Amino acid sequence: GSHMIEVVCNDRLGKKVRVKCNTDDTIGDLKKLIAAQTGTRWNKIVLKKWYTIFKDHVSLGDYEIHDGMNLELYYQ
Amino acid sequence: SLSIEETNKLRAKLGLKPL
Repeated sequence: GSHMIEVVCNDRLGKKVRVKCNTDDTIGDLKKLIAAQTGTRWNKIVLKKWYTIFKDHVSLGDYEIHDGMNLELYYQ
Repeated sequence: SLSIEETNKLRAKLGLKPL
C-alpha cells in the first residue's frame, strides 16, 4: 500500500463487475465505485465474503483484500 | 473493465484519490 488492485464483485444472479481500486480505499469508497459502475447507490450495497460482512470505514488493505479477490455483492 | 485512466476520472468525480 498504497497499491492498486482489482476486485471482482458477483451478485446472486451472476452479474459481475471488476473494479480497479487502491489498498488504502475504504470499503465505503469501493462501494461508491461499484455503485457508479452498476447503476445503483452505494448505501444500498452490502459486501460480504463467507462469514465476513465488510465494514464501510475499514480500508481494503486492513481487510487484507488481495488482488483478484471475489466479493459477494448484495442489495438492501 | 474500466481502464486505469477511466477509473481515475471516475475516482476524481467521486472525491477519491488516483489509483
